[PDB]
Amino acid sequence: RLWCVQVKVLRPESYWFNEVGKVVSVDQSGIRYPVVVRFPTVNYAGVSTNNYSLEEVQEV
Amino acid sequence: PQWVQDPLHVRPIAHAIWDPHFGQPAVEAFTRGGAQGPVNIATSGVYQWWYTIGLRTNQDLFQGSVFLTILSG
Amino acid sequence: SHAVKIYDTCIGCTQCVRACPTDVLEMVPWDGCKASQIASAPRTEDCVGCKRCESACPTDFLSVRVYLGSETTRSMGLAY
Amino acid sequence: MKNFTTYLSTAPVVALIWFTFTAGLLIEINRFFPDPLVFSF
Amino acid sequence: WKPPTLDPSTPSPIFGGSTGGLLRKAQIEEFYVITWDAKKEQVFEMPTGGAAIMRSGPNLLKLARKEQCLALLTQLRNKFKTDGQIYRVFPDGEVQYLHPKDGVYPEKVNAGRTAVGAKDRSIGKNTNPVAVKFTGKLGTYDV
Amino acid sequence: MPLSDSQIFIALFIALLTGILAVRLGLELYS
Amino acid sequence: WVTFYFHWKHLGIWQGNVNQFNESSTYLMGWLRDYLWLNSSQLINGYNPFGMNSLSVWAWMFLFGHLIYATGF
Amino acid sequence: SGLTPCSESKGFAKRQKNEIKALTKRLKQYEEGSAPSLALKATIERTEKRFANYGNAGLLCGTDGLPHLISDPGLALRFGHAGETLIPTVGFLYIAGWIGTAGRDYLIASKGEAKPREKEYIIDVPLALKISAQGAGWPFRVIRELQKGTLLEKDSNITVSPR
Amino acid sequence: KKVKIVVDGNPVETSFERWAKPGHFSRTLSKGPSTTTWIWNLHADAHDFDSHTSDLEEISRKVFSAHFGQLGIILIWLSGMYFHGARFSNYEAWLSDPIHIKPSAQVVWPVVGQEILNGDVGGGFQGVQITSGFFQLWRASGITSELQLYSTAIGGLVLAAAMFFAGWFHYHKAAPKLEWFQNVESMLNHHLAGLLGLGSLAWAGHQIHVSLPINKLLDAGVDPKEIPLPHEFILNRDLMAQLYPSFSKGLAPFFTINWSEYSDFLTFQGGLNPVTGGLWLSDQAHHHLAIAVLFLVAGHQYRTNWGIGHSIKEILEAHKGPFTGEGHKGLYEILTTSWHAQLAINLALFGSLSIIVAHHMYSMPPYPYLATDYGTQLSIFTHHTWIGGFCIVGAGAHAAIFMVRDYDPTNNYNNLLDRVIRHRDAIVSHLNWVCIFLGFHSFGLYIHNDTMSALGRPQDMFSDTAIQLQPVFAQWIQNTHLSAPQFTAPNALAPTSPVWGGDVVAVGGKVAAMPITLGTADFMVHHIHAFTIHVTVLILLKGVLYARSSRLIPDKANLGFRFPCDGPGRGGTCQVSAWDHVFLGLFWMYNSLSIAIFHFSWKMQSDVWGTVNSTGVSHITGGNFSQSANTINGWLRDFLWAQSSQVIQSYGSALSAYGLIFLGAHFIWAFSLMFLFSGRGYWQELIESIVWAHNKLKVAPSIQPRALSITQGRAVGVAHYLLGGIATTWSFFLARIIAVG
Ligand SMILES: CC1=C(C/C=C(\C)CCC[C@H](C)CCC[C@H](C)CCCC(C)C)C(=O)c2ccccc2C1=O
Ligand code: SF4
Ligand code: SF4
Ligand code: SF4
Repeated sequence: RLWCVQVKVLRPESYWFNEVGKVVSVDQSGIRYPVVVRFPTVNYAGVSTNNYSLEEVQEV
Repeated sequence: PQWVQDPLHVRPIAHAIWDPHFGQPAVEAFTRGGAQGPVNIATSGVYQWWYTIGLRTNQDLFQGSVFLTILSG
Repeated sequence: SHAVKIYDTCIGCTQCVRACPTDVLEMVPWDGCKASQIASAPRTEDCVGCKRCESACPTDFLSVRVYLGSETTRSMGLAY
Repeated sequence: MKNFTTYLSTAPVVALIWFTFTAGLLIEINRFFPDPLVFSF
Repeated sequence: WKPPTLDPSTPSPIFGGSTGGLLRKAQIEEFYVITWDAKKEQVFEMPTGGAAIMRSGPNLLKLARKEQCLALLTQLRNKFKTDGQIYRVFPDGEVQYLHPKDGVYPEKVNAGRTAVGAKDRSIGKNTNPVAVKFTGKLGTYDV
Repeated sequence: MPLSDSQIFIALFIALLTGILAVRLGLELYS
Repeated sequence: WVTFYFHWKHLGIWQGNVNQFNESSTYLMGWLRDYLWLNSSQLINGYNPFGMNSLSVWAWMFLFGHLIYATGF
Repeated sequence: SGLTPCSESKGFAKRQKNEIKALTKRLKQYEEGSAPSLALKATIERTEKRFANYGNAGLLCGTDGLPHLISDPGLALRFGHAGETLIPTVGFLYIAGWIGTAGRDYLIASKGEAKPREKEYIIDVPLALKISAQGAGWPFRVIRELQKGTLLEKDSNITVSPR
Repeated sequence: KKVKIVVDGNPVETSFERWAKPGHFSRTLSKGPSTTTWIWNLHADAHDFDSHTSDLEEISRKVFSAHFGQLGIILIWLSGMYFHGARFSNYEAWLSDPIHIKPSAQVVWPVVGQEILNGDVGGGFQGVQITSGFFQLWRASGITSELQLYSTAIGGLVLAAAMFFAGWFHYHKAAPKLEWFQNVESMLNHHLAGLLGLGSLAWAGHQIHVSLPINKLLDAGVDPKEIPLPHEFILNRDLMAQLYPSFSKGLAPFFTINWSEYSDFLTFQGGLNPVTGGLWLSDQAHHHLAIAVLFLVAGHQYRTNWGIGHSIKEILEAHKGPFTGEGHKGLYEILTTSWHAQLAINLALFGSLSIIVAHHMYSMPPYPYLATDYGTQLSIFTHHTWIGGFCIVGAGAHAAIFMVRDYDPTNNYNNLLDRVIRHRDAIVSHLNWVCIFLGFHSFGLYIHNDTMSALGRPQDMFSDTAIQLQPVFAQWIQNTHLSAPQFTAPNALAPTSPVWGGDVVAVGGKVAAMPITLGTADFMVHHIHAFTIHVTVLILLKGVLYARSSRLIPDKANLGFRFPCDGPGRGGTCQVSAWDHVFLGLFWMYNSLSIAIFHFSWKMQSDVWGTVNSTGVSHITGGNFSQSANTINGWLRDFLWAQSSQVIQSYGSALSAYGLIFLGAHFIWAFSLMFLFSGRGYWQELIESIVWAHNKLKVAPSIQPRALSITQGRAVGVAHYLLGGIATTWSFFLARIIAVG
């Protein structure tokens, strides 16, 4: 929820499930997936960022 | 019955061959010096099984075949 | 025809619409993402099933999904 | 010289040097001790 | 905005013909027509193979598939900066206007469009296939 | 001892009855 | 692999030459030469320019299976 | 297993005699002191030494006259065949644990750098040589990490697919 | 306008900075890896210069310096071949006895028992028998000592270092500009008159002054140590005139146009030297002199700087007709701006040339004692056939690359290229019908024969003793070429080859060459060749013609030359790219050339090669080609099963390496099928499980492991398939022909 805070992804279909990423930004306009997370590894599409909801990320 | 008499020196026959594409050497080669015409030598081992379970004649095998056709129906 | 569904993880980047070779997809107004737009698939009868849209989608997992279904002349890409 | 030694540190060059050393060690062991089948002396 | 009508008297590009054009499907099932207004006379690549010369002003090309028309329109928009319109023509003479459907290109968000195929969940929230057995549905994405 | 022609005809008739029953089952399974 | 093992070990046992399997199955060239190459001599001579015999149907099916196998590729 | 020692096996001696005979048959076409003659004589000497060493090692020979290895640690220890499989097993396991521990230590050291992927294809050769030399004492460190619980990543920190 | 030297001074700094940065040449790859795909992408894109930059000048400079590097590598390889002949060979002993001594120039070290490969090749020497034919080539050149082979090895390494210097120099110091490379008229003039013409003239000079007298003394029976050195023939004109009396007249007959005085060493004999079984060296000297004059004339065609000459653009633009639209207009701009179109043309012609070379070298053997060295003959035929087929497939590949990348419809309106694209459906459909017809009426003849033979009806077969298919056109051509010295070439003493007819040329009791009669089996196998070549052409031409678009994918050019598919839609679009057409054409070229080399091996073993005794000629397989090559079973038994006995019983001999390579190549071919039959999704999921195991023990790499890409999976599969099959045939051929030859 903070800036540049380690979070653990709880989305099961995510490539980075049970992995730790860095929060880039949290949108405050009430969108469905406001937490932007940067990961040190790429997924199968070569993407390093994904958007998650509040319940899908756990601060670590 | 011929296999029953001599089980160690008779090749068991699967079925007869009727192929109009056969040449004459093909007819004589698949006859194997017998009188039943061109035949296929069985590899399934049904002769040994049927002999072991007590079948002896062609009549017994024919009766079993008729009974199994009735069972299938 | 193939079934194309859009899930609410769409960020409205319009890449799937630009990737589509048969004009199946379009962006409609929305409020669930920052870009204020979501992809929609009103013309799935023209979908060939190439899955260029899924290749273009940046979300993880995909926001646009193509499920291959019953095949027609348009979905088989036949010019004859 | 730093760039040249960095090139020598790349994975295929390091693999070539290491496998040359290992293959040479095995070859010279089998030359000095021909036909080793069992651990017996 | 209103959907444009197809003018069948529109001149065709200068083309010597090819073996890659229309087939029996055009006469009995459907075919497609792309129209565009060229700024100048220039050579473009046919989607069915070969080079054609588009005439200055309006142009009309009949193509077997919608994908061929959209590939040609992508070439026209990217290379010649020319917009175009794509129609579907049926053997009875009925003409269905296709692209751009509301006059705005689909990549640009336009008001008055309604989302179809939208699911109000992430893709991992789809149910199990055992839950849609003997229901007649296409799959877990259909519920 | 070889079979007789009448035995082969009897077997063929029984197999024809079995084939009729097979066609009946195939039609019932189809609809 | 299983049926190759069964057939070669039993072929050596049936021919009275147990040492053929024992001295040639330890290396793969032994398998190739002393099982596939050696035992295909009668099969591929089922028909030749000099004539045919009763193994000609098996030679034809041998080539038939090679052709069907290749078509699948 | 019904085998006989190779030092008293007739097939073993027959094989040595046949191999020496074939090499000597090849030897008689060359003049004495020439390079092929010297090479064939060296091969003959190596053949004799190899057959003598295999006989002296206590190897068991089958009916084919060839040495057969014993790999059960019981039969190897109580009948003097531990140099065939058991001692090679210990040696291989030591070297394999050495290689694996050196690789693991290099990967863990490279994980802490600013560009962890850079060290995987441009090798830190001094670091790799230092870590490689430290792999001799791998069983002590590995067993300690196993007892401490630091050898294994926790299941909560490892990605899995949906079930 | 003006042909001149134009370079740029010091364009690229010579430094090791980019050596330390893999992927530096590529914009995408320079950022470093994230996954293991970057490792393969770096090697796959390393030589695609046109992908690195769009500047044609930089591409041309890279191509020029890479060609210098290739020439340096080739010279290193050649110098090593000459050095191994000088140091590790039995070449001098073979010179003293070329019939009973097998050539060998590879010696193995005694370790792990591998010294058994040093076989008793003869000459008091042990080593690996070689089949490259270097000994016969060196003997034909007049080389009589290891010192002369040492000199060529040292001189080759000096020239190799000069080539590597020139590649560094012409890229880093003085790189020519684009207008220098586009002087195709000057390049053609220099490469015809100066490369080929002066090369042929210089080699005619070597043949006349060195090769002719030394080989004349060798065939006269003189010991090689007693033969004078070549410079003795250069300096002493009387020693030359002792063998060729026209040398006493000097150069006066040449300048007074009394050319017929030189008839003793400039001949038109034809046929083979009966002593050596090779072509007459005087014939070859006259051949190379005539070729030199022809190429020196040919190199004065194109206009460069002195008004006279042809402009290639004018010739191309003037050659148009009523059926062909604008004709050859725009081809000059294609062939001066696209390296890929030039590579396609040159690869096609070079590969065809290699195959023609294989046929002409077997039929008219140009080296002494080459023809009776059956291992060398089989090896060089098979080798040059394979090189030709690979180059032709590459021609198809780079034609497709031109079509995807360098084709411009604006510059090609109603020319030949445009009109070919505009009827590609007709071309492909007609070629498809031709391939189906050829497959039916060639392979079905074999199937008919196999069925007839298996049904006990040999009288219903397609054979010489049955329903006959006589190749009457080829028989007429053979009869015409046999009768050529009578009427249509009266100044030729003999036909060009003994294969047309006539007598048997025997050297040392073995057949050098003999008539090759053609019957029903030859007819059937020649139509098999036609069918397989037509199918390979169909695949490669379909790839070229549909590289940019098709009815399935109208924007295929936007997807590139090399892409896996366009998804499972439209029914499924796997392998639509032109690259995948190259991928399938590799298999079909392998099939075609495998049948070609099998036909060569069986036909020469059955009807040409053998021992000439007092009664006649006893061939290696005793003439069983005409009896059994008309069935698939005949091929499988009498060629494959019978002739592989040498490679499967080669264990324990010097040929045991061929048995090991036979097994390993079967393995490699089988190993290829896992890449070809499978797909990368399975392997990626299996890698996910393995990565989990590595993550558990904290040994997961930072460079993330990925399965190979779909295109890489296909490339690996076809590469291992080709390697396994070709090396299987290689070991089988070499073991068979060394043991029985
Ligand atoms: C087997 C297989 C794989 C799996 C193969 C892979 C991943 C290639 C593995 C190659 C090497 C062995 C991986 C490791 C390379 C390292 C550079 C080696 C380091 C080890 C040291 C000893 C040097 C595919 O990915 C694939 C993809 C598409 C179609 C078919 C297939 C296919 O058949
Ligand atoms: S699968 Fe292809 S045609 Fe269908 S919506 Fe996606 S991109 Fe468009
Ligand atoms: S590509 Fe994906 S995220 Fe972007 S608009 Fe389309 S569905 Fe939404
Ligand atoms: S199977 Fe592979 S190649 Fe074929 S369409 Fe699917 S992804 Fe593409």
